[PDB]
Amino acid sequence: MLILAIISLITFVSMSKLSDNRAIIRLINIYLILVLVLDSFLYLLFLNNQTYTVMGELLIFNSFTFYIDMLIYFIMIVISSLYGYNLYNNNLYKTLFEPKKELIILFLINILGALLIVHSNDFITLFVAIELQSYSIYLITAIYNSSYKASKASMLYFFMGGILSILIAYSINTYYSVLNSYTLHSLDSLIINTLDLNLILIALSLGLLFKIGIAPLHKWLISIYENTPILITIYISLIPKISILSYLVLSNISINSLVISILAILTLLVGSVGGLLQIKIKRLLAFSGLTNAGYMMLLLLLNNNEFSYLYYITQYSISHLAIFMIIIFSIYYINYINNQYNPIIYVNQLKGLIHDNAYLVLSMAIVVFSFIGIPPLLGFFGKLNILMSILNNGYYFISIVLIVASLISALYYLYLLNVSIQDKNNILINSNETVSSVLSYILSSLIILITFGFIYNSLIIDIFNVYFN
Amino acid sequence: SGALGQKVPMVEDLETYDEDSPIN
Amino acid sequence: ALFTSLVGASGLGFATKFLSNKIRLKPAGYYPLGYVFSGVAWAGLGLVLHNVHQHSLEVLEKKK
Amino acid sequence: IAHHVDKGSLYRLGPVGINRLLNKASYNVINSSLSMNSMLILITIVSLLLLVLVMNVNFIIVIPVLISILYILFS
Amino acid sequence: ELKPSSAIQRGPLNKGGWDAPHALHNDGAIDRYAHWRTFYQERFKYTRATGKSTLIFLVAFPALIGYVAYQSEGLFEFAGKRRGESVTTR
Amino acid sequence: ILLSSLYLFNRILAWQGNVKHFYLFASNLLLLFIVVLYINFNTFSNSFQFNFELFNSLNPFGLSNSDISNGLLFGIDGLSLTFILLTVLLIPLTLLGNWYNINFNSNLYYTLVLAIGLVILLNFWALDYISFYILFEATLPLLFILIHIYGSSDSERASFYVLMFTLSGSLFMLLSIVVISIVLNTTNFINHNLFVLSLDLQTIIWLGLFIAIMVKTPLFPIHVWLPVVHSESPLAGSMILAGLILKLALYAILRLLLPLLCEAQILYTPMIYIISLLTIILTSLATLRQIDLKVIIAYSSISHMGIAILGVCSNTSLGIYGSIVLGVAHGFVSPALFLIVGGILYDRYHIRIVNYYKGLTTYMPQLATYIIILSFANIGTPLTGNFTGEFLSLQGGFIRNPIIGGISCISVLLAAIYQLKLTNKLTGGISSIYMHRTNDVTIREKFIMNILIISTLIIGICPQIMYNLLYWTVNNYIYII
Amino acid sequence: IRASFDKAEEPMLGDYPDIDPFPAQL
Amino acid sequence: FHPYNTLGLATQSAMVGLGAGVVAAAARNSLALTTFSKSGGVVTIFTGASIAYVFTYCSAANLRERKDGWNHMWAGAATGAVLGARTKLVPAFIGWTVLCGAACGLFGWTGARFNADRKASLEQSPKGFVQEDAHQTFWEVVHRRPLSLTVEQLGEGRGINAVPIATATEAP
Ligand SMILES: CCCCCCCCCCC(CCCCCCCCCC)(CO[C@H]1O[C@@H](CO)[C@H](O[C@@H]2O[C@@H](CO)[C@H](O)[C@@H](O)[C@@H]2O)[C@@H](O)[C@@H]1O)CO[C@H]1O[C@@H](CO)[C@H](O[C@@H]2O[C@@H](CO)[C@H](O)[C@@H](O)[C@@H]2O)[C@@H](O)[C@H]1O
Ligand SMILES: CCCCC/C=C/C/C=C\CCCCCCCC(=O)O[C@H](COC(=O)CCCCCCCCCCCCCCC)COP(=O)([O-])OCC[N+](C)(C)C
Ligand SMILES: CCCCCCCCCCCCCCCCCC(=O)OC[C@H](COP(=O)(O)OCCN)OC(=O)CCCCCCCCCCCCCCCCC
Repeated sequence: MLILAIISLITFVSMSKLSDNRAIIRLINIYLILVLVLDSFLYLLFLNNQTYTVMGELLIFNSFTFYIDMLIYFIMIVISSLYGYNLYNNNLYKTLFEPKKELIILFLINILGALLIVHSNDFITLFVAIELQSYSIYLITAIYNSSYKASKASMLYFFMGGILSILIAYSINTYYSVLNSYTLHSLDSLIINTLDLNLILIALSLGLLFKIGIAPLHKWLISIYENTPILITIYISLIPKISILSYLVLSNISINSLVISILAILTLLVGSVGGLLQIKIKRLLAFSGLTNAGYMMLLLLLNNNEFSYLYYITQYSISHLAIFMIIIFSIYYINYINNQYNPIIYVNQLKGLIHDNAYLVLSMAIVVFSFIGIPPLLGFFGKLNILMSILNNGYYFISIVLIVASLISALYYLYLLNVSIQDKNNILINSNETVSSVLSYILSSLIILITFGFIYNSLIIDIFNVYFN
Repeated sequence: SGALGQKVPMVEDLETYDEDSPIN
Repeated sequence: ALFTSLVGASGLGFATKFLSNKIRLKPAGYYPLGYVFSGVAWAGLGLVLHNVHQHSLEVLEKKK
Repeated sequence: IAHHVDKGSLYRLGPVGINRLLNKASYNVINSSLSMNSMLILITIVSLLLLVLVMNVNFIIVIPVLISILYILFS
Repeated sequence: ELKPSSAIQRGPLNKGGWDAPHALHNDGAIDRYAHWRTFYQERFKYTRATGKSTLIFLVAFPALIGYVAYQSEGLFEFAGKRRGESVTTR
Repeated sequence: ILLSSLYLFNRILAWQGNVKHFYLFASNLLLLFIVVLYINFNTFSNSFQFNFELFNSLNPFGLSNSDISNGLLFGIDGLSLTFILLTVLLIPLTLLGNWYNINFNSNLYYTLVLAIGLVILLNFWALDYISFYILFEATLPLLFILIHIYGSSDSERASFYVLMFTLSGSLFMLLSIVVISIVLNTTNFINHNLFVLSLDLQTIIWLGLFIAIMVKTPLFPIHVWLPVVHSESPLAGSMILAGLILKLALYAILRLLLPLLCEAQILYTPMIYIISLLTIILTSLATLRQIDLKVIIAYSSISHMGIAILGVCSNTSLGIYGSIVLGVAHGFVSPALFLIVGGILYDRYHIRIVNYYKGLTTYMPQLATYIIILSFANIGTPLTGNFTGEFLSLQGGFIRNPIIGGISCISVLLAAIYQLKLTNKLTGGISSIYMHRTNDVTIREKFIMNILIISTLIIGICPQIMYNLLYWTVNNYIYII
Repeated sequence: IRASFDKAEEPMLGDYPDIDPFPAQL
Repeated sequence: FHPYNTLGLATQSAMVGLGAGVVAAAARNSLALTTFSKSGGVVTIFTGASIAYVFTYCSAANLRERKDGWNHMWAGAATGAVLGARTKLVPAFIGWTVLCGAACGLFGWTGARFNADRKASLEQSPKGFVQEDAHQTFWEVVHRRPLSLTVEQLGEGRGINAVPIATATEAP
């Protein structure tokens, strides 16, 4: 469906005027919803963990990739709604959030790149999908060319992504030179015992992981996330993380790797410690993303990581979307718009939000306490599954470090709630304006999922036991 | 005050000047 | 019980609608037809999950 | 007791000492948008190669090096 | 050109309530003494006296009690002990 | 029922505008319901009785009768019933003690208070490690919000302490719970004494569990958060925290630790005795040089919890019974003292510095009588439950280790010192010049304090009245070959 | 100022008056 | 336990630390003959940390004839002493010593490894309930343990006796 959407959309966006952008985006939003609901029944193919190799052994289809695919569609639906609908109908918000003409096509193509990364069974397909996603994401960074910071960001991103892509291509070709093969499926226990592939496979893993910004190469990505338009940051900080991490989890090429162990430790420490002194909202959220990417990196050191990883990535996607949407909503109550790409920038600008919108702060509290991992919110069960996995496999020191990093990051998670439940002198008296029904309903759905997902935990594990065993 | 109680209103993290600000 | 699952999922839909009203700075019963709509939709999702889970249990039992 | 232990040492190994430590460490990790980042990526690649060479030699010898690296970055 | 919506009307946050007559006559000296004592941890420094109290109570006293408690574990049994019998088990 | 009751709640809210009458009524109904349960509770059996399961896969939204149990387990025995009765006794008084001094966002405040109470009450019903942990952490967001919004001047730091210290301990508790889950693949409390882990593994799990216990009880040397969180909490937060949340720790020892890690507990007991003797002596001494009323009352609780711990790890029936009775008596007395210092004096004068207060007997003789009674109860006068608890706990501790228990007998003296030093200045002397005359204690305040006083006196004159619920428990956990 | 324990506290005050204490009973 | 060659291992560590400090100095230069002038003493940081950690670790391991986390605790204490000497203040020196020693002691306790020892881990170990009369291994569980094992591990006294009381005090 995705290819058909891309083709049609190119035709229409060519033949439509600049005023039709939001209507087009609503059209695609509904189309993706329709695909998600009508084609969901293809799950049935994956009963008993049945795996399918497709396209001449280039693509691999199993329950895991089907789930990642559905999750990516859900994320795309939510993200496209933010562009397809106005928060408010005033002039200010027409200036604040207007979709570019080609933005939707870039979004769909980057989604296609991500899905091809997930399904990749062969290194040529992996490299082509990586380059497709990398190019589309460069352009998404750069499409808002009136922003000085966005253009500077796109250029830095181009160069860092190019270097990491060259590292990846080098790793692929060294694997070819040693094994005369482009598939990991050719690998076996005998082959891993016989030959020392550790260097090559770790170089490939590192080349992929530095593209989502794990320490000690974080800062360039945090700067890019800071300097992009806020509705762009909601996307570019999420989809590449999902695709790359899912590919690495599915491939399992760094089991018990000492280098990945040390880098995951370092990423946890830097993500937790470095986010403490932050005063800008989006830099705080980017360091949050770094710490959570560390939590997921830990899962690359062990076999049978499917359940913990899927649960964690789903709850993280929901929490991330929700926190960005809350920051977006809280824009209507700020008294100073900093600029047209990033209306709110400093955490202190939320001060006293509870007096303007009590339930917005309720939602904020719920999402923050999910991030900290307070039961019975989803975040707690995500961390619980991760701890179960790593302790089952004897990563004791890493478990201690994970404890410590969650503690430390709770400080700058609660910074947001702290300033949000403080008091502001000028308190909204009244307003005729209504927030858009659709986005408020979506934000509410995310909040209710985070709050009451745990009631379905046992049902989920029962389903999982029949589709992934 | 910040998340550590430190004073809050150069490194990019604490830099306040805004090249995208409408007045610049 | 299927009826209990439908009641629960509808309760989730009602919660979503109520939270949506409050987030819009609106009264709890601002648009009462939205409660019915959201309850029906979330009950549909709950029903789908229930059918999938029952089928999964059936498959697990049939391999015995 | 009440001052020197309770509001002294126990707060050192508590909210106040941790606050100071985190302030310093965070300041150091935040303390030419391109050239610098490129130098970073080379330094990471070469440092990783040399560190793994050392690890192959003897893992005990690399622990002080990692400690020193973290001391550079955070302190 | 970027300004919040004119549609918003903001008034004061008043907390309401009945202003009671002020039944305490605050003493500035007492308040400063109280503030100094309350936030003593912000100004604590390690000196010879402070370090001495730290090393006594956090180190020497726990060590003494630990030696006592691990040396005397299971040593005594008193229930109904009679004349000539040893109240010690080892 | 639930639909109709929700309708009733909505209508009452729309018409009256303040939920607090509805919450008071509700909590009273809950108390009556628990009493009905006690009526129908069989005491000649060591088995959990009112069992039910939630979030089972066959019935996610209802109760499960399935042959596979993958949800969360709930049920009660005598030990849980005692603390549940304490909880349902305390909750309505917690609502009532702030009946007039909250004049803003009052509905939210009462909602947070009642939610915290219900969370603790449900926590006592939990029958497996995961649900216990879930409800054990669920309070921290509510406490954080409550303290931050409705607290005194230094409430921001208080809220951050109460969240961070408890999370810090709870995550090591989570490590231990994860190890148990993956090693046993079971989590329940019903049959967890049947699994005999290797001694080394027991020794390792015990560490995480006991770190959680150190932060939550608290014990020396990680007790420094409690005096803050108490002093800047509003009255309901302080009463709940002192009267229930600390007893959650003692219940945690008895339920989670002793049945599973018996041999490791035997190995580690002298370390526990070191830590408890430390907390008693050192916190009791540190109480002498405090200048805040609520801080002093907070420091008292830590020492009493130290005596409770010394009782509960004594490996004797008398020690365990003493720990339970002391927990209950402390849950009666400490909320009363917190009521005094943070609801009567603080609501009349809005200050907590000790220097301002003096000679309150002249204008407020009734308040002075209440202070005298509550203070002699807190320091352990016989015919009060506190004395029975401290005496039995000290007996168990002296049996377990004669030297350590004998030294711990100094707690009687130390408690008398700090408490009577406070009440001496508060009650007598010439009426203070800094403050003016205000009303004496009112009917509501007197009602709450009378409830607490009669409860502690009743269990102090005849502590046996609790035995029918606890005679199984006093044998269920001692490890003698 | 006079007693050893008061002297011990002199580094721990910043911008608080170093008072010479006199027993109020005397 | 057969000894570490303290002298040799410490010499190799000196070499590694010197090289690492050189690399850090070159980087530091590039990011800011002046490289060592404006080094900040990082070469000394690396060299001293290396020598201190390795020398103290081997020394302690040889003296105690054991290999466990305590050796890492001592070595971390020495490393922290070196790193905290740079502050030139006694409280900071003591703090670095004790806290680095504690952190490294924790590290050595968990296995002195950042990745896992796969063969010893639970996933690769015999688990579950044991069979008929087999010896208990670390991850295994039973329904009853042998009383002699209790008496030997826990020790006699405090209610631990070779024979149940009622049996021993039975009359005939
Ligand atoms: C709440 C505070 C948390 C802090 C404490 C956590 C630290 C855990 C330490 C305990 C523990 C993991 C236990 C994990 C349990 C759950 C984890 C708990 C949560 C994780 C956060 C790590 O044990 C480590 O101890 C270190 C010394 O301190 C050693 O350091 C190194 O020493 C040198 C190398 O030889 C080097 O010189 C250097 O590399 C280091 O110096 C390590 O080699 C060693 O693995 C023990 O695990 C292991 O124990 C052994 C025998 O016990 C088990 O095998 C047994 O074999 C027979 C006898 O062997 C028995 O007859 C048999 O019955 C049993 O089969 C194993 O199966 C395995 O299980
Ligand atoms: C009418 C069609 C509408 C279906 C549209 C689905 C859209 C997905 C969008 C976002 C993902 C959001 C949550 C996914 C739920 C997992 C389903 C599943 O059970 O996960 C399992 C695998 O468990 C796992 O690994 C762990 C999953 C981690 C979930 C973390 C959140 C838990 C709390 C969510 C509670 C659910 C809300 C219900 C409220 C009444 C895959 O199940 P499956 O591959 O057999 O497909 C299901 C059959 N299906 C296609 C017809 C729907
Ligand atoms: C947010 C924190 C995390 C949340 C995790 C858990 C949330 C749970 C939500 C609360 C729901 C639990 C209370 C209702 C469940 C019990 C209903 C019931 O029917 O009891 C079952 C039990 C057996 O009944 P049955 O087998 O049907 O036989 C009847 C014979 N005539 O019959 C009985 O024996 C009676 C049992 C009495 C139970 C007393 C419960 C005390 C408190 C009740 C309300 C608590 C609500 C908590 C709200 C805050 C969230 C914790």
